[PDB]
Amino acid sequence: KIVAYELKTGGVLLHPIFNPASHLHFSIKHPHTLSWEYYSMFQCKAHLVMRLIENRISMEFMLQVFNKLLSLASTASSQKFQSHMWSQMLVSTSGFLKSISNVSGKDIQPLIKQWVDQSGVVKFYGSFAFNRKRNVLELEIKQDYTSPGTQKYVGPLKVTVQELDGSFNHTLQIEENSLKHDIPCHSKSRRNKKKKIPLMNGEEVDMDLSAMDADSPLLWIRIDPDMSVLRKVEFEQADFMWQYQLRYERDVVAQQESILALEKFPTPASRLALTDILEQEQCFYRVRMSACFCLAKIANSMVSTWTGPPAMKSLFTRMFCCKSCPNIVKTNNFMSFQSYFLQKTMPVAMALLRDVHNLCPKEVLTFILDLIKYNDNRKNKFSDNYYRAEMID
Amino acid sequence: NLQEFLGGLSPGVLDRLYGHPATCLAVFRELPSLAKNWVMRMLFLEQPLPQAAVALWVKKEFSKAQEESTGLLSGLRIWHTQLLILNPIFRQNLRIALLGGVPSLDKYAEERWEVVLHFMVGSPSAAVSQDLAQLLSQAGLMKSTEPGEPPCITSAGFQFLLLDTPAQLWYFMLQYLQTAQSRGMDLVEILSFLFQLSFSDSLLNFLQHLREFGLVFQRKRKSRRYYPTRLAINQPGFIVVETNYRLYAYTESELQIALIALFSEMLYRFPNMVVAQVTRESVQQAIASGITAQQIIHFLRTRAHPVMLKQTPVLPPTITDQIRLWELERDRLRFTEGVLYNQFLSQVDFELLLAHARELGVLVFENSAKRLMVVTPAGHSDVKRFWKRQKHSS
Repeated sequence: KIVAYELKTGGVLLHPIFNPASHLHFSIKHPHTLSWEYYSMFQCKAHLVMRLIENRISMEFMLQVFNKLLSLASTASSQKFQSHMWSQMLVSTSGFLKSISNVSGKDIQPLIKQWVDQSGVVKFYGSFAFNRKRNVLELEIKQDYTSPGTQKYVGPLKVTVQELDGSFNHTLQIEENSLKHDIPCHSKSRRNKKKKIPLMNGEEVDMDLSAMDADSPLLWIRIDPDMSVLRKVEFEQADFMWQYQLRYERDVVAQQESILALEKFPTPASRLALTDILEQEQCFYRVRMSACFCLAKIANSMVSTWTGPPAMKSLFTRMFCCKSCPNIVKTNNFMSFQSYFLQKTMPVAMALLRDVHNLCPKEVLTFILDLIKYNDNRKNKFSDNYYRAEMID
Repeated sequence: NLQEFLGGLSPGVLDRLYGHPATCLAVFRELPSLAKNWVMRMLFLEQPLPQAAVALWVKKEFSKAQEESTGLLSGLRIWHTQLLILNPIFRQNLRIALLGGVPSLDKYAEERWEVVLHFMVGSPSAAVSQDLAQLLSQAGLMKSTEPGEPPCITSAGFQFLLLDTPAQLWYFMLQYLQTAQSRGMDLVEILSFLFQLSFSDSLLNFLQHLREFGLVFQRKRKSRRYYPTRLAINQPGFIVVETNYRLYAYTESELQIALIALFSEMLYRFPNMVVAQVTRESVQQAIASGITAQQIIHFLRTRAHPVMLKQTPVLPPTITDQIRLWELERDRLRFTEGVLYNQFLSQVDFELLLAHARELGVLVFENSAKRLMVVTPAGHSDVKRFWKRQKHSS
């Protein structure tokens, strides 16, 4: 939301100094002259910058800062002196930074100078190349700092590389003149023997390594995984790396960004990846709800190649319909709250299917109308208004 | 073949090459079967005729002969559709060609070719001729790299050596013509003389080279008249092969003994016989030098003593199979120049890039499973631009 708004119009400036922001058509000196979208993005950027301050100075020290502010205010709140002490209930920026420096011993003045006083987000364009001879991974990260909403980042940058030997984090120093970052790569001895490949968490899984390159061990790369800067990343992986990142990652933002990047690769391996995500309980439900729409877009792009039925129809009849009647939907029992959301989002994406004539097929429209006719809600303890409203959608 | 040589020519050189004296007859004799008949038919016609007649003028059976003859003579451009009348110049020359307008020599040719082959091989005693040496060096079968030291023999040299005399001489003359064009000698004038044989400064030099090769011999202190030898127009065996890789060759000329020693170990040399052994060492030595088992087998078969001709096959299966297996035992490294890309993103997009390097001729190896295309540095400035254009198209 904030990178869309700041690249759209100028930027949000937390803590201006009194104009400080002249790129935008109102004055930021008073709350009653702000646009309402600017007020909403102001609150949004403020809580993300506080998450960044928690990233630099750990969460227990952050809660100690907040407790110190509240305790000064509550010793202030019981005095009777007319504001000799009632102004300890008012916080400022300098007092907040001083309380942070009191509890931690680190000051955050570079982070405050970059993300508060400066009003911009950063844009990262990354592309890699694997050097087989020296066994290194040559990243190439360049910033677009000449757009109207952007600024230049010179700090450190975390990158997480999943190779066959596991998941390794690397810190890159991205100075102004930097372009190529050579990080080292590990072995490929988990392709010699079939062993399980260890993940970002402690677990390990069986991966189908037939799509991987023979010479490179690395399975996927993620630039800034923890969202530790206010950034927009445009990484150029290969399509099998996006499919491996969709399947076997233990991070929902990486599964979402792989869904978002698989729309450019309409190959049938990506259809298999999104269909395996859709069938998979123990995936987070908002990833499967995105995989519905991604599968609809991919299915629209590979018409005159699609083999069987329309997308997600057989999957809907496998998950939510009767075993004896495929075209009759099961009676509504909405007590699971994840297959309820997936059931009410799957025909909405299924209706975006189009034939070679650019008209929605009469197999999906008939399916949606049979979902509407055979709807029986006399048996669940929950209402049907959102599911029926999504059927109209 | 001569058909290949003449097919590899332009119309402008072809019509000029169709000289009055002989060319119209020498090229006629090339016509394998039927095109002779059609040439005779429409030798007397001044009016072109429709192609359908020629098409239907051969029965349904054996039509492939009709199409192949028509294609061959279309390549030779003997006629033109003109809408199939023959070329007027060829018609006139052919009408003028059709009722219009030694024992010591063969030995000389044999001896001259034998001494030429002796020089080709590392024979201490051989005929000396700087022009012949440089001609053989530039023919592609010899490389010197050091004028002071005598030139060595390249890999193609051994293969050329093991060929039979007819094909050997024919290929040598083909290379002679190809290098004649490079050195600037007119190709048509020299070529017409070869055709005239089977019935200027450049002419004198060419005849001198032919005499050095032994095809012709003036015999009169280099007079205008010449008496071509048998080889100019265009024998029993002596080797006996045992089942224990033993060769008994009734050879008196050192050339045959040298040729056998090229791929066999010599044991004894009698006045009218020589004993050699075909061992792994000798055979693999020849293979490394460049020969392949096919040349050795063909050489032994062609120089097969009459005693072993009765048995079928002439060459024992054990010897032939052993030679072939010995050659197979060796498989060898290669050399090329290339550059490789990576991170090709979409699959259907990588298939379009494969056709760019294949049409230009800079593609070496492709990989659709990993997306891995090797591009030679000679055309690197053209593939990258195409890739950039594709990226721009998105």
